Amino acid sequence: DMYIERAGDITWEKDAEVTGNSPRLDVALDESGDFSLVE
Amino acid sequence: GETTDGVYRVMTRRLLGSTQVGVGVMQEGVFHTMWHVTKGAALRSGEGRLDPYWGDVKQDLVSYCGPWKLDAAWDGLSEVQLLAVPPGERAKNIQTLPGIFKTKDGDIGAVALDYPAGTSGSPILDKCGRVIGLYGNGVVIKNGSYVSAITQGKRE
Ligand SMILES: Cc1cc(OCC(N)=O)c2cccc(C)c2n1
Repeated sequence: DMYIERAGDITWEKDAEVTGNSPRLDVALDESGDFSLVE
Repeated sequence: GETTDGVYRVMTRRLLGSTQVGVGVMQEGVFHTMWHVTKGAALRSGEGRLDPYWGDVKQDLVSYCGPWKLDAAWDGLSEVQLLAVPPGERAKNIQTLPGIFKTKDGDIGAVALDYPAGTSGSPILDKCGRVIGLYGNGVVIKNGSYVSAITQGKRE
């Protein structure tokens, strides 16, 4: 049995840590809702 | 229960200890998360019970107590923030520029941030603060790193 616990507000925090890249990928979506890399 | 707008952890005791299986958004009385987090199961909040109202395995989405409420979308241009809620660790904004999932049906935002599975369901925000979808369904790339779609539902 699962339960929820409040973790914070939904706010944009100015001068948040900025990182990660921006890749363009070709992907398939199956009937199970799994993404997979089309190459 | 707690019906207050904001972000939540999704916990189970069914394993060892209290294990965080995911994250979700409460908005307008409705809880939004990813199907693979709950598998459609009901949720406890105080004594309060939360029962599923809508879901789709293929979108990998599920709402509790009412229809899907989050309609805002990534504009294709601006930076966003992952409001990342990892297990045992405090909610924390990461700013990032989304890449693209290119699919035979269309193009979706992709956020390339690497975080545990229990983070699945953390919300993605535009500059106005609105949720433009949820982090935690996607793909492992050449590097061994993880990239998530921006997953958004429809609002009737
Ligand atoms: C947040 C998240 C979610 C995942 O799988 C769940 C899904 N459906 O995408 C992951 C799978 C492998 C590795 C990592 C780092 C993952 N991170």
